[PDB]
Amino acid sequence: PYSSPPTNLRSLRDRLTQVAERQGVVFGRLQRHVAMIVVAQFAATLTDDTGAPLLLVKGGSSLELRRGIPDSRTSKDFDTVARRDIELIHEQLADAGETGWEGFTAIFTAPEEIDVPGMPVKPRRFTAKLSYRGRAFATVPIEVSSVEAGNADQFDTLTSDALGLVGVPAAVAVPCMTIPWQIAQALHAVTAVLEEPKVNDRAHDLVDLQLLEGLLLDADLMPTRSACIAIFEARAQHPWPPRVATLPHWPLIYAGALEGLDHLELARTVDAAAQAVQRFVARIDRAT
Repeated sequence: PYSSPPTNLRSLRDRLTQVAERQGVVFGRLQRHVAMIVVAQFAATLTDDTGAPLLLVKGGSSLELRRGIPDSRTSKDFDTVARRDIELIHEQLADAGETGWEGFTAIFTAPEEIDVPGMPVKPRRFTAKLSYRGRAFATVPIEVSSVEAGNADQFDTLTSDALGLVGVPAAVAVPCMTIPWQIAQALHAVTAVLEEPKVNDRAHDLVDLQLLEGLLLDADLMPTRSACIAIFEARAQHPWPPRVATLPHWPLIYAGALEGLDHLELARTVDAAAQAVQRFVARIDRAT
């Protein structure tokens, strides 16, 4: 370990190089993960007046936090759900980023709407540009969805020690969407029928749903059914329960999403993955 924090960006990167070497990880992916954790720390400072989180992490980023880098799909976006308007969330992130944390600062670009049906308020996408002690470090894509039903009524908190590995002492504890609600969202997304020229490329959700199933406590199955019902009815698109179909290009896209997960007991082919997720859907549907 290191006795002091990195003096400058050059030092931060060298330590990342050493930790990447050590940990058998590609530098760019480790940098990305550390950058995501810095953004998560800013997100975790956004609270309501009772101290409850305004932003909860979901999707690939939460899976990475729950399972660790080796046992999770390589995540791209920092996906979240927000309990306030995007202008407020963005502004508070901007304030936190300017104040900084452990030498890191961030500016946040303009939130842009993503077209998604079934949502009165559509999700927003922007970027955090991070610096370390005044010098550009990395950029992180962020996506923010509006609350649906009870999907932000509770949260789990996941801690990462990744910053410690480069001599930055503070632990980062990150509030995340609970597994029942992440399951509801992923099932809806993976079984959605997309519009016109747009084609569902979401085979990776089949990986995520298997990882979520592995983490789900048997006593949270009834809440999972409730959560699924709530999302499927709120969005009012395809009905519950869905059929887990796979599209012609999904075999290779699915196989791509398995990168770095050999040591896990996952379906190794998209057909097997679809069968596994369909069995999960049936088990959830039985939990009335």
